[PDB]
Amino acid sequence: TTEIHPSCVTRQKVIGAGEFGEVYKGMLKKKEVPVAIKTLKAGYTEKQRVDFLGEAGIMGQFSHHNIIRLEGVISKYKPMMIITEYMENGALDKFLREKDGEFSVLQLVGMLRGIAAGMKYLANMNYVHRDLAARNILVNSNLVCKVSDFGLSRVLEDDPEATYTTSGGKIPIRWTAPEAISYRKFTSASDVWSFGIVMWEVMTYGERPYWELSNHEVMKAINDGFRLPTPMDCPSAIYQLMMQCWQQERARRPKFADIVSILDKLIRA
Ligand SMILES: COc1cc2c(Oc3ccc(NC(=O)C4(C(=O)Nc5ccc(F)cc5)CC4)cc3F)ccnc2cc1OCCCN1CCOCC1
Repeated sequence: TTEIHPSCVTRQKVIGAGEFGEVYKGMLKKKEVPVAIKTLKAGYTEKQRVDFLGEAGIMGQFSHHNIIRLEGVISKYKPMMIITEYMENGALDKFLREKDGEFSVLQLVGMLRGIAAGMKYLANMNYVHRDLAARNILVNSNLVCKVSDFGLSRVLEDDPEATYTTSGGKIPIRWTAPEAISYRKFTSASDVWSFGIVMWEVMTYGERPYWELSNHEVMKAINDGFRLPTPMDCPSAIYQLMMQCWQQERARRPKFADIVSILDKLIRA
C-alpha cells in the first residue's frame, strides 16, 4: 500500500462528513489528479486506526476498471488519510434520484454491466462484499459505475462501556440474501442476491427497496415468497434476470460471470 507524501496532496473542500470523520475533494500530484480524501475522526482508538488502515490495504489489493482505485494512504502524519480516485457524480442511489427519468434503458443496463464486472472481479479474488447496494456504487463523469465500500456497516454506536456490542458489522437487511440473514452464510452468491436488489434500485431510479415495509415486514414478505415488483419501463429480460438473482436457493442464482455475459448480449441486441 503506497504511502503518499503529504506534500503531494492538497485538501480543497469538504464534501461529506459524519462520525467516521470527513471526505474531501482534493488534488494529488506529472499533472495533478483530482482525488477523494477520507480522514479519520480525531480521538480514534488504536483499533480504529488499525482498522482504518486495514481497509485501505484491502482496497489496494484490487485493480479493476469498475472498482474504486486507491491512490494511497497517509499513515505517518495526522490527520491520517485514505486517498482514492475521485468520482464526480457521487453515489449511484443519490445520482439516479437526481437524474430521475433522464437515462435510456440501454444506459441503465450499461451501469449494471459495469457493477457486475467489478463484482465478477471481486468474486474471482474470493472477496465477498456483503454490502452491495447502490449507496456503495460510485459514478464518475463518464457515468462509469465502480464498486466501493465506505464502511457504513462497520460504524458502531455502541457505548464504550456497553456489556453487549455489535460483532461482525451490522447487516443491510433489505439487501441481504436470506441464508446470510439467517445463518450468516455470506458468499458471492449472497452478493448476487444483493446485485438483484441493486438492479431494482437502478431500474427504479433509486427507490428504496420495500420502502413501505419495516425490516421485520421485509423479512416476512421475502419468506412468504414476495419479490420486488417490475418497475415501470423495465424490460422483461432485465426483470427475469432480477428474479434469477433472487432465487431462494443460492445454488440456482447466476454467477457474476453469467450476469456480465447476459447483460453484454442484451446490450448488443
Ligand atoms: C461524499 O461525496 C463523495 C465521496 C467520494 C468518495 O468517498 C469515498 C468512497 C469510498 C471510500 N472507500 C473506502 O474508504 C474503502 C473502500 O471502498 N474499500 C473497498 C472495499 C471493497 C471494495 F470492493 C472496494 C473498496 C474502505 C477503504 C472512500 C471515500 F473517500 C470517493 C470518490 N468520490 C467521491 C465523490 C463524492 O462526491 C462527489 C460530488 C457529488 N455531488 C453530487 C451532486 O450533489 C453534490 C455532490
